[PDB]
Amino acid sequence: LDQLRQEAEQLKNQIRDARKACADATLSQITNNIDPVGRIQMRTRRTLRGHLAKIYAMHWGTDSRLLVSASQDGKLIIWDSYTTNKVHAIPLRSSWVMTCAYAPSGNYVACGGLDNICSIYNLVRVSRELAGHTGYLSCCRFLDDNQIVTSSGDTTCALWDIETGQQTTTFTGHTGDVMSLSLAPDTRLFVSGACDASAKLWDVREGMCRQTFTGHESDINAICFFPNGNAFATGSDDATCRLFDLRADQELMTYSHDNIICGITSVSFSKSGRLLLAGYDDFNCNVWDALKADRAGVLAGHDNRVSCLGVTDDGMAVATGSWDSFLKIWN
Amino acid sequence: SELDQLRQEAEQLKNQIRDARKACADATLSQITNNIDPVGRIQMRTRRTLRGHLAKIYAMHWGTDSRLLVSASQDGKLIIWDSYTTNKVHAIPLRSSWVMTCAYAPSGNYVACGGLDNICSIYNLVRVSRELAGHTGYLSCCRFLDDNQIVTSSGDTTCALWDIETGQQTTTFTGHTGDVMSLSLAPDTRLFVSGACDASAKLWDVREGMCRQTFTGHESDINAICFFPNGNAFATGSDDATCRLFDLRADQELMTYSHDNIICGITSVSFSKSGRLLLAGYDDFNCNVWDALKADRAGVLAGHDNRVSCLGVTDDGMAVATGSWDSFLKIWN
Amino acid sequence: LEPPTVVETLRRGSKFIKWDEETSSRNLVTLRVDPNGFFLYWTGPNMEVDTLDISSIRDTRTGRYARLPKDPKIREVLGFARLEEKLMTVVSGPDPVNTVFLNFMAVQDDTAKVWSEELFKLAMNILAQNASRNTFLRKAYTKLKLQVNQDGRIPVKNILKMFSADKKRVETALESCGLKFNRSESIRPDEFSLEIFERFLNKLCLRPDIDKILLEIGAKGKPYLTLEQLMDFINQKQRDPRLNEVLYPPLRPSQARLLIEKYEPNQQFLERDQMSMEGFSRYLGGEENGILPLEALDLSTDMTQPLSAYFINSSHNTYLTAGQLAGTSSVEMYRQALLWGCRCVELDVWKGRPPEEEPFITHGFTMTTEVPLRDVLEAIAETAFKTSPYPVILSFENHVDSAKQQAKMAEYCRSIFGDALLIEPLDKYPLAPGVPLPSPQDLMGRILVKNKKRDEGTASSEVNATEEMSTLVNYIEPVKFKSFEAARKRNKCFEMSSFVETKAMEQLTKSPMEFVEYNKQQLSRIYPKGTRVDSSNYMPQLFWNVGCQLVALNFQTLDVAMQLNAGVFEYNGRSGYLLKPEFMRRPDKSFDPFTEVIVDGIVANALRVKVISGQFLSDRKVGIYVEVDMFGLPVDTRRKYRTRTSQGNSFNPVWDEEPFDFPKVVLPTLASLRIAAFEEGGKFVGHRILPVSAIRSGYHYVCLRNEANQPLCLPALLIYTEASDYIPSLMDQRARQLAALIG
Amino acid sequence: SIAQARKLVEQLKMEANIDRIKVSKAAADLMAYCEAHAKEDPLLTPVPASENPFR
Amino acid sequence: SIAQARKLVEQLKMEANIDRIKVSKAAADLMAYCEAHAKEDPLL
Ligand SMILES: [Ca+2]
Repeated sequence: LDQLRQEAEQLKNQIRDARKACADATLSQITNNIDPVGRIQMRTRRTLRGHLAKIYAMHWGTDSRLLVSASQDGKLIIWDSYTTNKVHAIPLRSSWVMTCAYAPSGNYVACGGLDNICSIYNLVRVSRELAGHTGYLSCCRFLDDNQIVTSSGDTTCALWDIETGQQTTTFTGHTGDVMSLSLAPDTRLFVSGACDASAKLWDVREGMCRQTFTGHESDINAICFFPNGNAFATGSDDATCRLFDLRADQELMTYSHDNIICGITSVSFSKSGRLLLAGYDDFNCNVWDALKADRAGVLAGHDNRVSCLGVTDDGMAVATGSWDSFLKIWN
Repeated sequence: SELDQLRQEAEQLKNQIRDARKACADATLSQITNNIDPVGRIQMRTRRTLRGHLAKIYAMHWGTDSRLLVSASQDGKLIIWDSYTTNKVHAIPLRSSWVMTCAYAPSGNYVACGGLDNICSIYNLVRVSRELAGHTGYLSCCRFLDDNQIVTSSGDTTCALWDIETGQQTTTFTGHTGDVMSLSLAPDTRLFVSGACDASAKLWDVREGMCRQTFTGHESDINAICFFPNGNAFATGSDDATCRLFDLRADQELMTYSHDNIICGITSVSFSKSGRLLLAGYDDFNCNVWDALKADRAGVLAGHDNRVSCLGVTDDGMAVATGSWDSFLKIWN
Repeated sequence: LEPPTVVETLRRGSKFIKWDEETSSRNLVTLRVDPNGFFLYWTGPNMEVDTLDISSIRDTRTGRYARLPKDPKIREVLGFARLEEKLMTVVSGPDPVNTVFLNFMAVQDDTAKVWSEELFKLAMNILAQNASRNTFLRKAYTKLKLQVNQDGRIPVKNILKMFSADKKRVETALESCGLKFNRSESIRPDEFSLEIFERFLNKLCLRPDIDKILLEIGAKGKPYLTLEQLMDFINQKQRDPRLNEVLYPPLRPSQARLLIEKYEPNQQFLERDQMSMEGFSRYLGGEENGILPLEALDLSTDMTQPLSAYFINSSHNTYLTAGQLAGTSSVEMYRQALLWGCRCVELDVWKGRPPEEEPFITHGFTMTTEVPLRDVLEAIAETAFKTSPYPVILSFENHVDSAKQQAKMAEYCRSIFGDALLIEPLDKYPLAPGVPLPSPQDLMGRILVKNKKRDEGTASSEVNATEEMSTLVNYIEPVKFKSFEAARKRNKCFEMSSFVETKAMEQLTKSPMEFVEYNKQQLSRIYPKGTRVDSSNYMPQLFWNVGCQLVALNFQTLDVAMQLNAGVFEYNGRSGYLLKPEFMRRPDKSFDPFTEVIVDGIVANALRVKVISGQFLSDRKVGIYVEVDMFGLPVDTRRKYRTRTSQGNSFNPVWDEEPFDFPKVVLPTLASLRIAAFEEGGKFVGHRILPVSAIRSGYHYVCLRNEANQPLCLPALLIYTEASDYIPSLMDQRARQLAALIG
Repeated sequence: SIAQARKLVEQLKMEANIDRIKVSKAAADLMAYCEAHAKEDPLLTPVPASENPFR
Repeated sequence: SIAQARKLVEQLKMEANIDRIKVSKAAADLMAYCEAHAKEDPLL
């Protein structure tokens, strides 16, 4: 029985020494020719109000105009980020929501929460009801108008089919609560973070884990993508954003600072990739420079824990939503 | 049967020494001076009370300018006082609270320190200038020879002379058996004395770096030792409540300043400027002025609550300042 | 006995729903327990961490016993068959009357049974209540470290609020160790360690009362103590001479080397076998320098003696929460009495209404509130053997006269209690004249019924027994009291008698030497008189001298008589069964309970207690005194003692005054010392009840519990006890001896 | 516990035999992307306030 | 511990050959030092 653990240890030692031999340079050293960015000032322009309880998640429309905001009081308001007009107010039959999504087209909106089922709407009425998770729902992302991928707290991810309500591929291979997941911009292979301090990279075709990533010491609350689909930034609960590589299977940069002790909630990259944004428990949001590992600004307007943060598709605005039932659109 | 010859050669030379001592023993200081006048009633008064520390006070030292004084506390915070207008002109925090000594420069620029962390942290008049490491025991007392030399006394039975710029043990003084507790420099700044725990003070020369006159006599520790102002005598306050007075030119013990009604040990001795009064502080919260030429008490300085752990006269005799274990420091005149 | 361990599911955490009934609020928190087993912390609704002290948790109940929501909004939110198997309520409070409910519904299956069981196993530990001074000083550190603010930092209002006596010394001792010391600032929790906390505690208050201890043993000029100077401190001052020197041997130097290696930070003295002045101040609060040994606090008693040879915890009219005349009867006090260590509760049953036959429980003719009998029997069957598996004695006070309800309550007690009832006598002890009662070892986990078989208030005018309710009463059968010379001739040990206090104080003074002989075979029970309408308490030490087992006391009021009753039953595993001394359970060896001289057969003792000093005793600048009472036989009772009031000079006051001298105690195995610290002005601070037969001698730390025997965190006292063996008109003569014990 | 003990040694084996380009080349491509696409990134560059959709 | 007895008697032999100034003249020098310096002590 122990010989299996010995050959597994030798097999992962072949990952260890190949990581060491592939670590020949350092991105903290290559960027020393690059001139810094310095001061970046963002300001509140649209304060979307109208909720009653704490906001748990949000997602931007594909045309960067409408955004859905899932609050704890059983409500999915779909706003207009240009004129501040509540286009819809969707009442769900469950109080505890954790996630909400939007469509690549712009007609479907998913949700989910503690009731273990992913309610898909239509733009209103529930169209489909997706049951089959043994634990609660954490985060859900559409692929197209017919497919969704969900991440549950019973140590798995699932890939559904909307028209038939059947789980196509069930990604298992974790051993902790999958708290967040993020999708590639071309929607071919996605990532998933857990409460094991280990990100994984899954694919939607073969259903297998191709790469694994370690490094943290706590849960992983947020993952985004570099906008070309080659890197990702696992924001965690020990105040350390990182940056990884899909090719070298190695961590590249770490965004750590004293006077930042609180764990973090939601990260997001920029449209180019020079910036990074994170949301902290100390009610603030610190723009990190993605190459020189220094701050560039402070988005401090919130009065409670910044629970969700999202950047548009044309890169113009960011939108934050915290536990004080308010959303703020910075520009 | 070879070590018995070395042991008998050891003890027979002790016998040859102790016969040469009683060969010089002719009289005593009281029998010689017994027609001199007494001193009388020396009634003193607390001039200032320098509050400001937060723990016990283990050592102090007077400046050579007779105006300022340093006082090493136990929270890890030296304070340099201005004894005329009571203002704390300096307040230096440390890296280790357990501090057993301090010092002051003859120039007036370098204040040393020490304690349980084996090192002597020479400061500048503020920041750490050096960290003199190399001892393997606690650092009991350390004194300034000049602006370039310092001499320590550590609890690994060794004294040492150091170099303040390179930080190396220049000359090393070895030959004790118990922990070295106190130390004092002569006025010609060329020889000191080392009162270790095993009832024995020795006489070291700083240039040849080896002992030349070893005294015995007590039955306990030696917690204090301080020179007469001519560089010919001193006084070794001890734990069995016996202050003595030895002589350098005679290599014998002259007086024993014992008493009934007192069984508590000494924590600090000092002579005066005139060499008439042997100010000694006791471990029962009271200081008693001993008349040095008649071995009798002459004044009572009792104003402290806990034990008096450090005492020191100035270099013109205008003041005497006591510091005790109750975070207060009084200047007596 | 086992130290408190926290399993790896409580440290990692679990998700819950903290719901609430009055505010109708709800949140999804994650409960954690720190690895010392000290607190229960969860992130609040605005990121400020809340705590719950785990030594204040009275009970954690799960399943059908947990509280259900009574508001349809919260019921619609939560999901309201087996969904109520994920509920959990944790109760907490200072006293049995005033408790506060914390409601936690789990979001995952199976994380409520373990989360309730492993909190009740942690809240009912012995070594977490009799912890030393070092543990209670590392608890106040964790209370500061876990209560971070919104950023994740130890705030500076907290360290000024915990040590809230003065404010100059706190800010100065913060500035003197390299920390931040303003009024609105914060300290990062990785630069505020345990050593940077204790080096702030040492700069906080000055300790000359340990300097005197070090002067007495010989720490003259060296900054350490040797090996022999510590071994001949322990074996000379910290050794109680009453123990036999063969099976409790003195200290070898190899154990003092282990003590030096454990308690000392400096590495110079650690290799030459020496101990510094900080390694001694860390020894005086050590786990080996305890005021009581760990054999006077666990279940170590001969539990096979008959049931008439034990003091038994008892209560009288348990259902009330206030005075007897205008109170409000509740069912929760049956839980908070049987969990607290009681073993005998009273049921004042009454006759139901012609709407439907249901017996209810209330005080008769007093306009109180009425609770029903079935819920009370449900509560008694719930919280019976959760703390200690020793038999409860249900003392019915029957008042139903209709034959329907007398058969209703005979099936209530047979369907609710089930097999835990005793309906038939045992195989070894039949109900014959001349047999002894069965031991509490042989009645483990049973419930005995006390009811009639075929100035007192409403306990005199009872209702006669029927053939249906009196099938239950076999071993504890109450009769009417004739005389001791009449009860002695019957030789039936399976009866009892129930005296009111005014009628018990007429055979206490008259003939106690027959009274002690009566309490060697049969039981007794004393309830206070009906004129105490404010629910006052008589002293139980009056009737514990003559031998009375079931001395019943009001549990809702906490005066001195209830503090002694709740402190004397903490020992012997909190089981409520304390053994009698040997001359109150032997048949031949009689003695006088009012004697003034020592008795041949009982080894006397002598006790000298000197109050040195004590720390952190208040939260404002006011003086402190200390009362040292002593209860027991009426010649050992001396409550006149009191120290002088200090001036509030520091965090710790020091008292400089003569010892207290208890020169002769006639029966030491029954007496108990009471050290209670007060403020100047009558305010109470803390107290502790220590048995004299097992107290220790030397320089020790007494850790003061509060008014209802729960451990306070910061306050303590340092005392010097010296305990050693002794070296050599009747109704007024016996009623002037009890003038101190009565009040 | 045993089928998982074969699944893990399969999962590490299918991970170990992959192509691992150097961190120098990866950081070179990652650095080359940012200023090549930074001309059309409205977070770093300020906004013409007439064409700003939110002003 | 063989050379320690030689190292002891070396310092003893160095202690032996020194000068022997008498106690009466030493105490007279002490009194002559005190009587010539008792004019500048502000305590006295
Ligand atoms: Ca009653």
